[PDB]
Amino acid sequence: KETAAAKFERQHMDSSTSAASSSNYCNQMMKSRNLTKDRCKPVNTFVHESLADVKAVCSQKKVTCKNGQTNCYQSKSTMRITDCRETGSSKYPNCAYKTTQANKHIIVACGGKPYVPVHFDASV
Repeated sequence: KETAAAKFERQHMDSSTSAASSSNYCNQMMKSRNLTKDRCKPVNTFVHESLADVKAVCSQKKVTCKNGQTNCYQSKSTMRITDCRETGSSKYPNCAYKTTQANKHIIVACGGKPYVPVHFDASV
């Protein structure tokens, strides 16, 4: 039922908060977004910007993706993001993450019609 675009939103978009304060944001969010249900996703980034702002990135700087494709775009300015990295002591079913907040340019792959982000590639 879930499309590639809805999936990118569930995995990376948090337009509710602007900052990932509380070292427990990742622990909470990785679980609520269903990223720990079948395994502990080792790494994941959440973007604290409006949907409209992240969607606009597909019309910004075209750059190569990490895998070599060329359907990736880099955001004009930095954006508020949260890095979630599994800790050395995390173990499925009890995944545990370290929350890291930063302001970086994000790179995403876009596709479809409407043309929207469908994959989070990297942050620079």
